[PDB]
Amino acid sequence: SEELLFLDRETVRACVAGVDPVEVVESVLRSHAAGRTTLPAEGYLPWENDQGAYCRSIAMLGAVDGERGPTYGIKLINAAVSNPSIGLDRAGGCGFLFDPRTARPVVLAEAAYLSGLRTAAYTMASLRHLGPVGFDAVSFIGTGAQARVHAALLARYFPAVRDLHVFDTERSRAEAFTGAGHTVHVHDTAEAAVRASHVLVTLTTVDDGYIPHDWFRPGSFVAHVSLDDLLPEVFFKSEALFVDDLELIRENPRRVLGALLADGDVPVTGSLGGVLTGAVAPVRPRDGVVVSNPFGMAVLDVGLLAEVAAHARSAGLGTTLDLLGA
Amino acid sequence: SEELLFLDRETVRACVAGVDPVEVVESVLRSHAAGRTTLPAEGYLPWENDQGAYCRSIAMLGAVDGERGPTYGIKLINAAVSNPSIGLDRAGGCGFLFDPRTARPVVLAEAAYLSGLRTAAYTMASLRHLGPVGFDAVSFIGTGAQARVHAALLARYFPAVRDLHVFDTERSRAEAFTGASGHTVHVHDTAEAAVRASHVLVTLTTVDDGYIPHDWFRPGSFVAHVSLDDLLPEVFFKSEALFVDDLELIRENPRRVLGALLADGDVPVTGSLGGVLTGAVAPVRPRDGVVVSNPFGMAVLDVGLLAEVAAHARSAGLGTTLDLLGA
Repeated sequence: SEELLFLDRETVRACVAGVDPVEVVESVLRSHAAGRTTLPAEGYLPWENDQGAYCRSIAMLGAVDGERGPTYGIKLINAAVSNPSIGLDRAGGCGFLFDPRTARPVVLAEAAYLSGLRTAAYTMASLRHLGPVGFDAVSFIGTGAQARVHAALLARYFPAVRDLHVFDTERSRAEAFTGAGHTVHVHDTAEAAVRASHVLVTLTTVDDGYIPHDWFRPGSFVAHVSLDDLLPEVFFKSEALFVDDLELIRENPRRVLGALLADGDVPVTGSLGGVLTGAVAPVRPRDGVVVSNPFGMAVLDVGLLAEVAAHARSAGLGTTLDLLGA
Repeated sequence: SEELLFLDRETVRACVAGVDPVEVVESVLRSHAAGRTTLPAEGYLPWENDQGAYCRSIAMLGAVDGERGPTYGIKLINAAVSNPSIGLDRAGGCGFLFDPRTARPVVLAEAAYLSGLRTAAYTMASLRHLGPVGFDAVSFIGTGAQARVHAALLARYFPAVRDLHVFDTERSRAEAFTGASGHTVHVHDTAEAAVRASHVLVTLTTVDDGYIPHDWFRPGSFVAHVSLDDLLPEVFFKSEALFVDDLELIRENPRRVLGALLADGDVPVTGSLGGVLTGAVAPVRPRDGVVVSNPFGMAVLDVGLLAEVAAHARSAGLGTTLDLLGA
């Protein structure tokens, strides 16, 4: 026989709600730091649709020799630039886990929501160890799907946050944003959103940098999720600068931190993994700005999918697909 | 709304009943030869399981622009060497087609049967153009799922074939192998014996090390090197002709012997089966020596076949609609 445990978005939502995603992200980061993770070259299929718009499929294999047992799986994210144009999210797709023994794909989950959750879980982990102790306000630039799952995880992990300061270049999308015990303040400008708190999360899809060092309050933190918002001086003037994987950042020099690494020495303090294993000391904001610049790692999604599946099995959630059907 | 056409194996078997898999493969090879495909590098995740068996996942993407317009998809095929020893098929997994405009996955299929079918269909294409004319015997080394589907396609495309000369390291498996109704199976006790018994060989093993020398082949012999590691180097160098699917796929995967020899220097590659079909290179049937066919296995064939399967499923109103969002 041949069976798949199948998890739609709402079921993955329900399973993430029932497990501790930040603890899962910290455990895989600890596994990664000890070289007990694998991220092989991704599958990349680019094409142009009949709209003259860029489309791609990215097939990201990953393995974790982690703090439970070996986990093996794949994240498949497909995107078209012209999707927002016709009322769809840019990205969609699927994730699998593989049986360690037989290699069979035994778990199929909708993956786009889980991808946004992975990033927000990494943000919360970063803030736990590297943010101010007791911040009560968060600022967001870009108020899409990624802002909502960040707002959801703030209510779980940082309930002292009662106030969200938001800017989006698309004003209507900022006005519709409600967050998750959060009061949403909509700002005319990006600068005013940044100045209104000690904690920034950039969630934009821009190519052109625009955030100077001078917008940050002393004792500030930025989770640079969108990777191209901060101007070069922010990295050079940072009180501290933490990454997820410096080799992934170095390999992607179109992004500002990768570009700066190509040009010479940059004051990188270390990785969040190094902080978790005790191999680098944490640095919290005091005088300047602490920068977290995570590139994102598909091993975190495989880790999260394995915790999500185990909760689905023990909660009786999802549906079994017969792959054969005799 | 994230709908997804789901095709279980039986639904795939049903939809395939009415397709000519050789014709689909030939079409996609002609498309590939004219640069009207995209064949990215394969995703590869190897590991060892509890019982020290080599496991792998392979994620292979492809696009084909032809027959029914631009097609985009992926084959995820996973294998453990352990699986036979606990009564499981070696290989299992799934295929997706992507919507050409949104890139969203819109078809999910069981893929292990379709994968064997694609392989068999390529072999039949290769034999039609590069084999002896009116061979009536084929030899198989390895009598698994692949041998069964190869025998099914021999019966449809080469009905003059009445003798299958088979070896398997597990003789129980060879004893069990019947082929199709119009086949007589002769079990041999060594690979050599099965090779010497005909002029057409298909290697379907999971070996990592070469063991088949040039001296085993009769003059005017053919070999579909499907398992890709059975033939020793001297077979490649002494070959009357050597045909590939895609030289750059082979060159980029030197964990298989032909891949290794091309990094070592000059190997006498005649051309591609695509080149034969388009006229870019002359077919060479066996006369004096052994003709070798060494296809690595291109995802564009799988995307090609799955697109035809989906088209048939749609028409007959088959398969199941999956909600990837839910309530």
